[PDB]
Amino acid sequence: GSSGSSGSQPLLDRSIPDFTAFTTVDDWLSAIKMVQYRDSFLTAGFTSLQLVTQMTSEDLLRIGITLAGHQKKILNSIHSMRVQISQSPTAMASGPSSG
Repeated sequence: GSSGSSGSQPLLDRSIPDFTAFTTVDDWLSAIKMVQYRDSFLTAGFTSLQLVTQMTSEDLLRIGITLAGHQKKILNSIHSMRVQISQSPTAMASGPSSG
């Protein structure tokens, strides 16, 4: 038939959510519509976002999350999380002996 016409390309997200408005996995996931994986992280051992901030796409496939379309959202959040919360700056630096 003659339906399904779009006169515009897929733009990006200009509006950014509040990364500094979380506290727990159940809450965080619920803020990204990914609450469905609230048990995947819980049982996996990741009860605090502080532990998820140091995770990766691999960890998602380890707990069960194997949806490329879903991981795109999680990682997109985790990356911004570690940056905002959890102060984990560079470690391996400076001279071999200083103090």
